[PDB]
Amino acid sequence: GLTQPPSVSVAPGQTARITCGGNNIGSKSVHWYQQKPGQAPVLVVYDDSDRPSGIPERFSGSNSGNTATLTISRVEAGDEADYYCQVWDSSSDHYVFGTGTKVTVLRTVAAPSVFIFPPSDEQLKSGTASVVCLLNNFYPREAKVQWKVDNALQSGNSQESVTEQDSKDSTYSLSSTLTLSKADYEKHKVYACEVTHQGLSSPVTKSFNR
Amino acid sequence: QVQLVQSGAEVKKPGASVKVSCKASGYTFTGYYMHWVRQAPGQGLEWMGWINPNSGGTNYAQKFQGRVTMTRDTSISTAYMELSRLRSDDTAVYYCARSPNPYYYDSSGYYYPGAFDIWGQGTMVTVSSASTKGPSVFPLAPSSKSTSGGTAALGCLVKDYFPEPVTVSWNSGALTSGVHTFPAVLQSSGLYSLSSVVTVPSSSLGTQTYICNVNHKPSNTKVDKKVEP
Ligand code: NA
Repeated sequence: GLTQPPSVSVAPGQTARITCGGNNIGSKSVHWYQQKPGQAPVLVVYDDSDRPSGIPERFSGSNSGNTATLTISRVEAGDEADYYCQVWDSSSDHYVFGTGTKVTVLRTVAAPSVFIFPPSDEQLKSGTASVVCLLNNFYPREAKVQWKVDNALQSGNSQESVTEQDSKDSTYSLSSTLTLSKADYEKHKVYACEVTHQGLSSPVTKSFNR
Repeated sequence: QVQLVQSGAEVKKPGASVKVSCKASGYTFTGYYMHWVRQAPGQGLEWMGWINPNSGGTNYAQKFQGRVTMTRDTSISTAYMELSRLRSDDTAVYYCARSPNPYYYDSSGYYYPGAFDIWGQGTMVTVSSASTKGPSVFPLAPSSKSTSGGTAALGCLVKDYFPEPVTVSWNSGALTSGVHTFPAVLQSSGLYSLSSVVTVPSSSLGTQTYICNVNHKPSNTKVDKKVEP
């Protein structure tokens, strides 16, 4: 119910500023929560500007008019998280959370290490074939993974998932799974994933000839 | 110190109900309000309501009134949240979180709007008509196609299970560094699939054994799979 920018990007050492928009929000107490991937939210700032014990002085807050602001000075990789502002609304007796802001920490571009895995014989025996393409520790997030079977582009038969920014080196990893029936898998010989990324001077292909 | 520990993951059919517990330890249970906040996968935080553990009084968010019930057991310092008539969009992680009540309890008719300074680990609740299913675990064998400059990649494919979550460890927890366990994706079959990978030195691929340990509690499925080159 409170307005936050979906994303804020900042280089290490720079200052990140996350805004929390709400009509006359300055007349309310604003609290801020940090939620790292896969973890519970952690209180970082309460009552506009007060900090719980254990939270670094790099975190500061302000609130006036129609904008509250969480300021993170000297941003580092450990600051990668979603940040939620919060307010108690006396007029409605509800706690209201902001829509959340993901802080991404910039770093130097890093090309993915590409690996490829054929399906196991045990899975093959069950009548399906899954082949996996792994892109390890790359930056930035934007990457293109194309499956090729006997040089032919595949569509609709693959899914991928990407990890959030690593808390130490600010990189991502990606896993793409190509799935066919064992019958369709046996019709063809060459299985390849072709990855495109900023850290790659040109696209790179990993393959196996079955 | 001070922590909030919630119960394990739950699977329910639509129309059914679910009850999550939240055990408090390290402080005076009746001293702090206990809130419930949920979060749908990839979405924001949504406040459900609070209970005053001392009086038992409650305040439910409008969206859940007539559907949610918050209770407590002071003797074991545990708070409870029950959501009835579940629908698929109730699928979320459910957190408990405390807020200070300096007026505990020489006052009434007044709520102190404190911050949520301590949160539980969260409880995943899936609401679906689909059947609970244990995963098949297949090895992701290391090879020359998975080596780079002295390091090799291997892993496990945890396929066709329902519902979330599964836990994956390596060598019974001994191996932790260089592990990437990816977010599960929902397949067109309605079943989840996930991969866990580990980057290890290639020189050890002959002299070291790697086993992934998969535990899918909702189906009581425990699988150990040896990953061989
Ligand atoms: Na539970």
